[PDB]
Amino acid sequence: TVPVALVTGAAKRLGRSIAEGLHAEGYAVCLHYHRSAAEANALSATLNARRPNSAITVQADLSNVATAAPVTLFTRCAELVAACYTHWGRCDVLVNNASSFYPTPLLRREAMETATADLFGSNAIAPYFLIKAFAHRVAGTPAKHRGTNYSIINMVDAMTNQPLLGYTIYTMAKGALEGLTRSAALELAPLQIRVNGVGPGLSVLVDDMPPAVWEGHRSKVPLYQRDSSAAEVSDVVIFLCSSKAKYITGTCVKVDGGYSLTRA
Amino acid sequence: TVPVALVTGAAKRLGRSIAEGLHAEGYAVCLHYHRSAAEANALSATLNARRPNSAITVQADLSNVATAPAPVTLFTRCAELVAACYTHWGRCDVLVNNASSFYPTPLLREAMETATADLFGSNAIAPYFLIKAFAHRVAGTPAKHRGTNYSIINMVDAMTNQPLLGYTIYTMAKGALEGLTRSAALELAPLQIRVNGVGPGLSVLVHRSKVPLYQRDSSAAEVSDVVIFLCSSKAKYITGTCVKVDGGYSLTRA
Amino acid sequence: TVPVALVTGAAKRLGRSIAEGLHAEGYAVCLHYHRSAAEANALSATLNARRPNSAITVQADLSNVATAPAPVTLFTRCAELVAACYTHWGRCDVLVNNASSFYPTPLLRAMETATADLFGSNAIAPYFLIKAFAHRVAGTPAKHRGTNYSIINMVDAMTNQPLLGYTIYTMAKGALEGLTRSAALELAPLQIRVNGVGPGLSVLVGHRSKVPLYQRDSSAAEVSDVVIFLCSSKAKYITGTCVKVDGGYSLTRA
Amino acid sequence: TVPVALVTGAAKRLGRSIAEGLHAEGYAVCLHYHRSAAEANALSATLNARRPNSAITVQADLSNVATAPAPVTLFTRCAELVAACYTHWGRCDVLVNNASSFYPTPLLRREAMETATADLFGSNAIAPYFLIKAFAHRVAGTPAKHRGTNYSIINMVDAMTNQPLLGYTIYTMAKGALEGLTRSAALELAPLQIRVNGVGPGLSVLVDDMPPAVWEGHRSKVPLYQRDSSAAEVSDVVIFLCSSKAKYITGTCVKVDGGYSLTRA
Ligand SMILES: NC(=O)C1=CN([C@@H]2O[C@H](COP(=O)(O)OP(=O)(O)OC[C@H]3O[C@@H](n4cnc5c(N)ncnc54)[C@H](OP(=O)(O)O)[C@@H]3O)[C@@H](O)[C@H]2O)C=CC1
Ligand SMILES: NC(=O)C1=CN([C@@H]2O[C@H](COP(=O)(O)OP(=O)(O)OC[C@H]3O[C@@H](n4cnc5c(N)ncnc54)[C@H](OP(=O)(O)O)[C@@H]3O)[C@@H](O)[C@H]2O)C=CC1
Ligand SMILES: NC(=O)C1=CN([C@@H]2O[C@H](COP(=O)(O)OP(=O)(O)OC[C@H]3O[C@@H](n4cnc5c(N)ncnc54)[C@H](OP(=O)(O)O)[C@@H]3O)[C@@H](O)[C@H]2O)C=CC1
Ligand SMILES: NC(=O)C1=CN([C@@H]2O[C@H](COP(=O)(O)OP(=O)(O)OC[C@H]3O[C@@H](n4cnc5c(N)ncnc54)[C@H](OP(=O)(O)O)[C@@H]3O)[C@@H](O)[C@H]2O)C=CC1
Ligand SMILES: O=C1C[C@H](c2cccc(O)c2)Oc2ccc(O)cc21
Ligand SMILES: O=C1C[C@H](c2cccc(O)c2)Oc2ccc(O)cc21
Repeated sequence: TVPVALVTGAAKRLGRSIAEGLHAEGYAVCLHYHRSAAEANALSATLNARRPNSAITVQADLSNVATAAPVTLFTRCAELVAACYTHWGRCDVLVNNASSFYPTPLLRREAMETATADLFGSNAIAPYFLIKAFAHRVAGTPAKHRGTNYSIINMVDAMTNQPLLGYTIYTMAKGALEGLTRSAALELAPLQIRVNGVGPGLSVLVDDMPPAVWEGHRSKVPLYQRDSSAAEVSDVVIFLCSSKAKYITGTCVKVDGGYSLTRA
Repeated sequence: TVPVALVTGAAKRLGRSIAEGLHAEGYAVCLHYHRSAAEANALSATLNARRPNSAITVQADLSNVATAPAPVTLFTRCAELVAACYTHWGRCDVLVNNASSFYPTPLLREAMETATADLFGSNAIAPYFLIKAFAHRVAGTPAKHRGTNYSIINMVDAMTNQPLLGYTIYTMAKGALEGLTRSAALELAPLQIRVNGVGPGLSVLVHRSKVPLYQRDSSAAEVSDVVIFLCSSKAKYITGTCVKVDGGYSLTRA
Repeated sequence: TVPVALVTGAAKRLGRSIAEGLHAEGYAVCLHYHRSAAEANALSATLNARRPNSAITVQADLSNVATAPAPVTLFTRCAELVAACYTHWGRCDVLVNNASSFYPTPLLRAMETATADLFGSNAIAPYFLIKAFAHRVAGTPAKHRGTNYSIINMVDAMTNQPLLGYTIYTMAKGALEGLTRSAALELAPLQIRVNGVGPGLSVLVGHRSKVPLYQRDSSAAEVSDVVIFLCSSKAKYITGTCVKVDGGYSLTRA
Repeated sequence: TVPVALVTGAAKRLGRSIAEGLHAEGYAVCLHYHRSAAEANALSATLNARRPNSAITVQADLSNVATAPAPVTLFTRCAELVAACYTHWGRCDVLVNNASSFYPTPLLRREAMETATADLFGSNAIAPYFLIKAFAHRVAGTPAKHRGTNYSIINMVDAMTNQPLLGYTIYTMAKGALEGLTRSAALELAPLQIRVNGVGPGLSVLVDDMPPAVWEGHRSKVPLYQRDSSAAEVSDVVIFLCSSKAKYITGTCVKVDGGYSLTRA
């Protein structure tokens, strides 16, 4: 009876805020996490206190590596979607929010091979496997039992067309996610599964450098001269998931305060 | 108090849907029309019946020509539209450049100078002047009296990168409008005036089967709700961007 | 047999360099100018001293206004520019829309002049010129047509990251981008290719140090070689595309 | 001073045409191949007979998998391709990322699924990344006074992936990463004067393994000429972007598609 959202990397920051925004609209939310077990369970607790049985947590490394028979990434992704159907009997919304982000400079061991798998798995390959698994489930549901508003959001990046110096794999991974948005929107249109991108510029900018540098980097955003709040992104995601957005598919909405209109 | 929306080409179809959407959020709406006085006045009557003094109508040709009363330029008519809002309600918070002529200007086989003025005016030049007048008024308001949510929406087209055969001047003017959205967003950022695009693909046709999502054109609400969302405070960090509302039509190839 | 190129704003800088490059490939070149009569003529003389009957000059204001004889409209002026190629050499194979005014049209604190000047030269004159060029080609019987028709529109690599205060200009280049796409689709049956070239910083008169490649603006040749390549028979499958020549400048962000 | 070009998937079609067009301009060419040994060796023989010792061949699976010797990583096989150029001719001026696998990965109906991902993503995106890395390291490790004057990297992307081909998601995704690679490497390698550009074909030398009406149906949709392109119609563009006349063009994509991307259903 109640719609279901699967949110990857739901524990903190934009993931938490998306999970909360959907929750506030009456979704039950499956809270995916990798490292951040404590933050995910705290968030689950808060949502379940607000509305009983409105949240669960599931752990998964979305790197394109086999784990713990070794278990593939595809399996782990299928298992994420399956947790939604096991617990609540449905999965209506998928938000591919989880994402690794760190330098892979082109100009100078097993940190190389783990980087590619981590940055590609989380940003691109796992989203592919998630969308596929989400779609198989919809396909397998008799039409009379289908949800009436299936929506998938990929968090891409407003700024990867002006690439961040030294972040090539990340930039390529987000490039791939963009492709996913356009290819899945096309192929899944027959099943009325909408697929769209949301692309933050500077959002909840990590405070881990001198204040002058942090204030320097925010002040470049033309609108407000700051990085966004998490809700300023997440509200956009909740709007794209809503029935008022039911004719939107295959598009990317930039949420960047005009940062992409800038030049050096 | 009550925020105000100026919606051009408000009388019918998407413009009417946008004016209705905005009015449902609590906006007073100034309903611009050109030829559709009957339809624009009936819409005003409906909205004023729902909420007293919540709509007005104003007439202007948005073509890039002079009109008689010294002849009146496009720029002056555009300033007078924005002014009409200020005169009547003391504010103009939202501007929706919706009015648009759309007809063939083929490259292959006099009043081709009519097309230029008409297609280029409504779609690109009048929006530029409207944005300019809009911004002047905000800049002219002492900061402590300014609203908190200035929003300009340009109605562009999802399909203009895959041009409609024979619609060159229309296609060009949409390309001009997209440039207006980016340049205005950047220059108006310091006054907190957001500027975004909404591109319909196929909407309320008066080829439907080619749209990946649903194999139909959209309702007017399917577009105008997106407009309303972009104007709301939840969309306050969005500027300079363009939202396609095309059911995936731009993903297709012949 | 000798093909003909018409180059707008051919007197100096990129226009000159494109005209030279075309000429170097053996084109007869029609050198359009507005105010630079001395430089156009001096260029013509050099190219005529190299090969007789290989260069002419034609004056035209490309602003979207009427001029002195009924008055002469921009359409007539554009058609006559193309007629000059046919009158003198019996053909027009290549059109380069290079002429371009460029100056501030600020949104925040003569408006008619900016509008006519920046839109005409950048967008409407290219439209009329493309239309005249194409009409000629269509009116030539098939057996007598050239085998390599090329239109190049000079656009701007940086207009997605707009220059602050230059709205009408940025809109006009966006209109020209749309002209590239719409004309390439419509003119493909007559095998008229239409492409853009987007210079970034070129032959400046301190943004230069920000260009990732070489930390300088380009030379004129650095751009015009691209234009020559796109007109060559090696580029015969390219149409409706835009080539940035900007040393990676459009890759940057504040 | 004979400049050198590495061309991945050089044995046939567009790769071979690119390897020829570079050879014709005076390049020594290292012709990479995977399963097409015989075609590659044939083309090498042809170009060596025009100009002795101006072609070699190297074999590598560019799939993102470890191979038969410790196992050998994709990263290593990629470094080894750029190495072959230095070992044999002392330089590598031009890299063309052309190798590409292309087949469907439908979202709608499983050692097939693993192998597709590693192959499609390896060939179209991750191999180019490592090739670029290796090519740049060499340039960085060459003392400035000995560096060539015209380094150029071309990635063969696709004019049409913004209008995706139904059922080819991993391919489309890989091409999207490859576009990212162009933009990112152009910016980062700009200080070494290493230009990085994309060339995006539309319908080029279209394989005829459907009924004639299907082939002719496809081709007829191309606005310019109502045909697919020759290999040369793409490779000439590659050659131009590598030439010294293109020395200010970096981080850009050139579509070679006869207007196909302008169309709508
Ligand atoms: N903040 C910003 O300005 C920008 C954000 N974005 C994008 O928006 C989205 C949300 O942004 P933000 O909240 O800042 O993202 P974060 O960087 O905070 O990452 C969110 C989560 O992704 C999860 N994650 C990372 N790697 C893996 C992995 N290998 N497997 C599983 N989970 C993983 C982490 O989970 P856990 O903590 O449980 O380990 C982390 O909490 C991301 O996709 C990001 O790329 C894009 C541009 C700018
Ligand atoms: N519907 C669709 O499928 C699509 C729509 N769009 C865009 O969406 C917007 C709204 O679409 P739609 O509702 O179909 O538009 P319409 O074609 O119905 O036009 C809306 C109004 O614009 C006004 N108008 C036209 N020319 C002039 C002029 N010279 N001066 C002043 N007003 C003028 C007319 O007002 P009046 O009746 O008062 O004279 C008209 O009712 C437009 O900007 C359009 O470009 C884009 C792509 C597809
Ligand atoms: N150089 C650069 O950095 C950049 C250039 N570009 C584009 O590249 C092209 C060439 O650049 P560049 O050589 O610098 O151009 P210029 O600014 O030097 O101008 C070129 C010529 O345009 C002609 N022109 C201007 N206005 C009119 C008018 N109303 N009617 C007729 N002709 C007119 C002038 O002719 P006359 O002198 O005879 O009066 C002028 O010499 C242009 O389209 C430009 O917008 C784009 C981005 C950057
Ligand atoms: N032709 C067209 O219409 C289009 C082409 N393109 C792009 O242009 C480029 C060239 O096109 P085209 O000539 O048709 O290419 P092909 O599809 O013929 O493939 C090119 C070569 O790539 C090699 N290859 C494939 N998978 C691998 C792998 N895992 N490892 C190593 N090598 C591999 C093959 O080498 P071998 O034979 O040695 O095994 C093959 O000969 C490609 O990158 C393609 O994606 C893009 C859009 C349309
Ligand atoms: O009525 C339409 C549909 C029309 C349309 C019709 C058919 C195909 C297509 O891409 C677009 O687009 C319009 C553009 C501007 C406008 O003011 C009205 C319309
Ligand atoms: O001379 C220039 C440089 C100039 C310029 C200067 C500085 C930044 C930038 O993006 C562009 O751009 C032009 C645009 C049109 C034109 O006719 C000439 C120029």
